Amino acid sequence: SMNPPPPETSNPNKPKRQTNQLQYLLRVVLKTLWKHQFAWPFQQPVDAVKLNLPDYYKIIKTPMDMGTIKKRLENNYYWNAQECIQDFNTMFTNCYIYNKPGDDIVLMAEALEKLFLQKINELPTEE
Ligand SMILES: Cn1cc(-c2cc(S(C)(=O)=O)ccc2OCC2CC2)c2ccccc2c1=O
Repeated sequence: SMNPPPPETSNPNKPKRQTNQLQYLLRVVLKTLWKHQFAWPFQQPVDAVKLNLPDYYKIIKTPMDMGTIKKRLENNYYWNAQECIQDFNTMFTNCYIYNKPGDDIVLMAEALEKLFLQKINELPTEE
């Protein structure tokens, strides 16, 4: 029923980099998905109390959302692009796991994931 603490966005002992691929993930990938008309359900951690989803965190044990990804990118939380790409994929997969096929939220995730895949296909080579 209750909400868990959110995923971490700050860890001073975690080594960090600012690479051109990570810059692309913020400037192109995150920005493109964030401005999309279907972004709103994914811009913050799922609030299972407000949405009356008492079983959400019984089912979803690796929660992820673009609000967290945005903070991670802006705070240079990552070492490499694969870490961030994994966070996006976790977000999409959680939606498909928890929800039923054809639900509005699933159609929304699918539209964002299509754009995500298009942008990742053009991920620049590491400088
Ligand atoms: C990822 N995700 C996100 C939402 C969700 C979360 C929030 S909020 C600010 O409270 O966090 C607000 C709206 C939301 O959905 C709206 C779309 C369905 C029209 C959601 C809601 C019900 C069931 C599953 C999910 C889910 O799987």
